[PDB]
Amino acid sequence: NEDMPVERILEAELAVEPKTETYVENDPVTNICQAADKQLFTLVEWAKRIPHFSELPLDDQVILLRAGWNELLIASFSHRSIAVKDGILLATGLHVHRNSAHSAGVGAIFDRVLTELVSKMRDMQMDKTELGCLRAIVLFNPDSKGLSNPAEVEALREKVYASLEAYCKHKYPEQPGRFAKLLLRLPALRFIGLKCLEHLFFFKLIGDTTFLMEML
Amino acid sequence: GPESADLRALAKHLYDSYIKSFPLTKAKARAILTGKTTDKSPFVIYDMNSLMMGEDKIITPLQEQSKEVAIRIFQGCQFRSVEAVQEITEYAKSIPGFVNLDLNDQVTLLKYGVHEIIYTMLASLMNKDGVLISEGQGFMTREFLKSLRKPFGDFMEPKFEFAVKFNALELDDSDLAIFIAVIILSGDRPGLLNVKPIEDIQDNLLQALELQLKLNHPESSQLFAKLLQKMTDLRQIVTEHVQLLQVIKKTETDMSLHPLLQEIYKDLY
Amino acid sequence: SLTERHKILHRLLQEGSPS
Amino acid sequence: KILHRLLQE
Ligand SMILES: CN(CCOc1ccc(C[C@@H]2SC(=O)NC2=O)cc1)c1ccccn1
Ligand SMILES: CC1=C(/C=C/C(C)=C\C=C\C(C)=C\C(=O)O)C(C)(C)CCC1
Repeated sequence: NEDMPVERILEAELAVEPKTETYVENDPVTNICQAADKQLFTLVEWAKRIPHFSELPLDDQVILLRAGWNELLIASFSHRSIAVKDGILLATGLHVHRNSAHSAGVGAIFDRVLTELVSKMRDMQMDKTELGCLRAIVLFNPDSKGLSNPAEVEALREKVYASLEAYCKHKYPEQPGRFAKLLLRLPALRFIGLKCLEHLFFFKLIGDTTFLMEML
Repeated sequence: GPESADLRALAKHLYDSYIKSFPLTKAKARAILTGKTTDKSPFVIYDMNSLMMGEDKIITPLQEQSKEVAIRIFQGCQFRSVEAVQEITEYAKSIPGFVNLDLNDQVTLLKYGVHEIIYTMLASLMNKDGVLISEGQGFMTREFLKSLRKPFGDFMEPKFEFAVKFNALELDDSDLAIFIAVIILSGDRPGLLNVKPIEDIQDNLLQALELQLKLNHPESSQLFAKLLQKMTDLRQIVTEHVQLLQVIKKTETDMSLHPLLQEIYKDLY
Repeated sequence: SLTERHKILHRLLQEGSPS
Repeated sequence: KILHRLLQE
């Protein structure tokens, strides 16, 4: 019961990515990495606008974003790519098609993004409010090491659960399984997130690459 | 609603089939772990000396000799898994709709589901000090497991850490029965051919689980969501274990995997 | 194919566990 | 580093 309003979360989401990125008339990894760095800056902006995030100890705010940026960004670009054919759409306006993802040695994880995230979000018509709540759930992860008050982070996570649940009930009353189907997108996001972090550890390691560097 | 009585009948069917397939329930394990039973025999293994005293007290029984301790233990866990896969297969086949799925899809669901279920049920057998083994006939300490030589001394630690947090949900066997069914009917497994009938079955199970939790844990708020969030941790436990195995195979002489596990793990993540 | 790469699971699923 | 600064702003 909206100690965590879904209207605000939707606001925080709508605060990124406009029409002007038509285009500006390949190396997918550098393109993806460049989109990542860009979106890392807007991620702090997103987080500030998620209810009660700012009200948390600052060091905590730092670790939550340190722990979840990875999944938080993958969640966003995946949902943005719902209408695209065999690819993703970056926040810089570029497409990455799968063949260049294979060409760059990252085909396997890339195809997982397409099947376990994008295609699933498309088939259920996940909405932006839903996407924002899931990201907030990923944000408020109380097992992250270094947290001063994990039970406060757990409390916030649980408020997203109740509020997202209420939202799905009101908006989609003919789909009583909707709230569970949303939460069940998270295991694939975690797996993908982990594999992606290893690939970046690798690209950092060989010098294939600023805010992003800090995050790694 | 009028869906409620069939959702309770489904819960009950699953519980009954759980009791049929899994010899050591959580209810029985807790009685043992807290000392309640009277047929309370567990041989405790906490060092090399007690391991020697208790090893023969611990299924498919023979003696392939000369392996070091860490390897015999790591491999005992493997043979327990072999048994678990068989119990879980039986249980899966009792879930209404499962045996009517394409047989390729049945394979895929088991392939990607068994370890998540194994680690779930392993929690039922754990407390913060150790784990029950050989159906309650022994108990092996967490410190003992952690004392094994690299890389075998850390393979259990993520499983104890999961169990500590999982067990705080205080689920019972009736709850677990439905949750396990939910994990098997996962429509996100790679290579599924027919996703829709799987997700339809899973939706019904998920409705059954929510109702179970609401009735059985009426004071535990958002229990359903917190449980479903554990599927994310379970997925990570499994993918991290797979990776550890990949090191091990590239660096440990020739521990061979049991053929059932060879088939499960081949092309898994 | 898949079931061919999973002979044992395939048998368990269709026939059950032998004694 | 950046993250810290960006938060306090
Ligand atoms: C510590 N215990 C209890 C069981 O503990 C287990 C831990 C891990 C697994 C998963 C196995 S191990 C592997 O690599 N693959 C697998 O499927 C399964 C069981 C035992 C049990 C028997 C002998 C020695 N100790
Ligand atoms: C694509 C892709 C990957 C992406 C990694 C990460 C960490 C972030 C992407 C953020 C975007 C794409 C933001 C946006 O578009 O707004 C990795 C390197 C794992 C492997 C190659 C495929």
